[PDB]
Amino acid sequence: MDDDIAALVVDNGSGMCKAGFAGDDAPRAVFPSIVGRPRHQGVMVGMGQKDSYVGDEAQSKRGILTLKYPIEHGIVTNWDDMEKIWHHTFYNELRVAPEEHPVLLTEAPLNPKANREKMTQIMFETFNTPAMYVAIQAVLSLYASGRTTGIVMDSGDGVTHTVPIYEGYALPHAILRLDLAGRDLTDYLMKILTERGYSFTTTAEREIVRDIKEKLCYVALDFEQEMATAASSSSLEKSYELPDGQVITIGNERFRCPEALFQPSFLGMESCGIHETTFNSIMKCDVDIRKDLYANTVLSGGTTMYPGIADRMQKEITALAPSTMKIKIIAPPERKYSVWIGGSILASLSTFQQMWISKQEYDESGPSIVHRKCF
Amino acid sequence: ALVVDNGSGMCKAGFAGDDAPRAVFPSIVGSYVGDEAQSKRGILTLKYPIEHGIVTNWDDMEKIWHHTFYNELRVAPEEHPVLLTEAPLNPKANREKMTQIMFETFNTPAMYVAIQAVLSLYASGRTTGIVMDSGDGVTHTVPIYEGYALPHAILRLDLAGRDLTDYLMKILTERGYSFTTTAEREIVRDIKEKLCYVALDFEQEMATAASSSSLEKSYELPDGQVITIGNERFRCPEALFQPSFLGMESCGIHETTFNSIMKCDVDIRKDLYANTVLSGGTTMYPGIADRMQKEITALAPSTMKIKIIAPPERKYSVWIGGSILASLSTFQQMWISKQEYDESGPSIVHRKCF
Amino acid sequence: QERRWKVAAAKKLVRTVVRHHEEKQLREERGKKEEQSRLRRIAASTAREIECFWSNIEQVVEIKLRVELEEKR
Repeated sequence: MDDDIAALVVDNGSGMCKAGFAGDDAPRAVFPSIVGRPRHQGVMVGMGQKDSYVGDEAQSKRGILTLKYPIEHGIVTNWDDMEKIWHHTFYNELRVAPEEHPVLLTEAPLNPKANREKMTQIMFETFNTPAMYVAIQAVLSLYASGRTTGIVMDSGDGVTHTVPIYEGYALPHAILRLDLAGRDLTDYLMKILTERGYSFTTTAEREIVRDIKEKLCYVALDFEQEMATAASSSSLEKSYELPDGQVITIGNERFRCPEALFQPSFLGMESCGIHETTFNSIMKCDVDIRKDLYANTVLSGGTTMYPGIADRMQKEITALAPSTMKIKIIAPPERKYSVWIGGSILASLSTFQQMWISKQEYDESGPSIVHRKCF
Repeated sequence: ALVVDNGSGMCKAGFAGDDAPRAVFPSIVGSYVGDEAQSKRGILTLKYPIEHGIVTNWDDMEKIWHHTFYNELRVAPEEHPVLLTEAPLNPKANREKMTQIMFETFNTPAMYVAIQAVLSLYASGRTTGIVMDSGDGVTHTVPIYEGYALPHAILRLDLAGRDLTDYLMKILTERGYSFTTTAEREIVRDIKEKLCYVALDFEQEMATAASSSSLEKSYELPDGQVITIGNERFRCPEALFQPSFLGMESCGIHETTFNSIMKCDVDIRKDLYANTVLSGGTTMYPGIADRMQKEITALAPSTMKIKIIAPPERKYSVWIGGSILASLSTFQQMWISKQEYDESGPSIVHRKCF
Repeated sequence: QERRWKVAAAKKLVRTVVRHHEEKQLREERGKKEEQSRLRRIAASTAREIECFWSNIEQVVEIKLRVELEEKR
């Protein structure tokens, strides 16, 4: 289609949302597409009360506003929220008509077909778009890395999944859903910190702790080395004073949390770990292809920016898999933007308009044709 | 091609190749027919041409078939073949009367007559088996070997849904709720079809009902009044297995099935035990298949392998088998033609149909 | 002879009926497996195009780096 028209790319991730235009090697402006509402309505009357707050309006007053994920476990809770988000993005943030530019939506794996028919009908009736195509986030994330063979071990902010793909052959039967992700372990960290006497209730404090973890905490390649360093040295250990004047001392939690990411035995409950889930997912595939899947293990995801993660994955693969076979791990800095890059390259295709569902095809075949064409 | 299953209570009519009937209506006549007769019963007195699977008034049956063609299906019968069904052990003159009526009154180009149990066997996809066909007016057990019904082994039981509805009326009146009129009969029939079930162990279920309210369920009348049903949920279907509740000196459906099996040759009984298929609207109660499995296992040798076949669509198995049969290419040679009738008479149906 | 014809015709009718039942199962299982195979093909077509594009950008990157950065920019 026409090169001058840039198809809209919106990827509503768990912890973030990315927007941009085709032809760019990275997103331009990144803002989370999440809605933060007051705990009780009517408290803030007189300051311009609004039914919903999206973007900078919710981010600025985050300290007294609860953060809520509209998508929980890849399930939609209130369609009006994403209707409002799409309207605000098109008409205010971007100031473009969705009817004039194509729009590409992304869905989580194992989505029920009822929800697919529902959002198909929604944006075909309300917005009157000319075409619709849907692509899974994980497969685009793997393809943007630059290899079509491997397994995606993406531990999201709210949900964990393992998507084994063999030379473009996605395996929905092999995709495993696990309710053990960063949310549960972060809640556990906050719970033990509160039990320790350090209280953290405001969402601004939560984001401050998250930023401190992202910028300072690093994955422990060797637990005993960390114990020896902590017992012998205190250079790596620091005390941080919050902006509000509170004094807090952070001890072993800084490197116990990354240990909790890969070893959930700290909680003391008998449940399968994320590495065990990925191992079981790999076992479901054919025995012969396990060699080349291990040889092309790719790390990607919208919540994998933990420093030192690649060395830990190398250690775990060396411990589990045989060492006689070569292992290479490719973790680009823009692995978080891999799904965005996938959407961007798919948006810049003139030959792919045949794969796009035309308005004639949709009107003839109903919303269910999206289940046939889109994966 | 048309398939018309004019059973005891309800007439199912439709086209061959379809997966279910297009028209279902009561087999009654006042000149009004079906729902028109049932709604307008204050004007004309009602009549059943079929009594226990056997036609007893052909002038009314002509009216029923005329309603089936020209009102329900809305087709000219002279342009379609018509597959009809008859109860087992039908008198041979009734076949002749049916053929005469079809060819002379309605001017069909071709027709056929089939046994209902054999059509149920076709619907269940079996070559050999025994069919327990329990309708609204009569119950039969028909052993079939390689598609051939064995007439000497067929047994008739004069027990069906109408008797169960009357017994439900009786026991509900014993509880206290009065149901006497034909208007109340449809209400009690709805209660039967909605709430009744077959208990796996009758005595233990009765003790549970006596000692607790776990089995009770409420029902709402069309008047808005609300009642409660207790052990009547499973006392009424139990009359199939214990006809003495109805004051009948007869064996149950399980014993009838076993006896009909034992009237057959010893070689084929293993196939009949393993392909006992249930058919008819009276077999639609929950739990009946497991109860029949238990009861026939109690009677049969331990070496035999009992299997009860109860499809969810078993209230239209006869019509489904007719639709299957009439659509086959191999069957098209088996139609009775108009010329064959004109040259041979009504006795052609005995030549061609089995 | 009428008895023998009746039993033979009944046998043939049941055999054709069960064959009709079985052919529907074979048809539906082959159809859904063909649907899954077409899913397997169309899903991997996108990966095929993406890896061909990646080969293309790798090739043009190499040829651009050649000739000493293309006469040094």
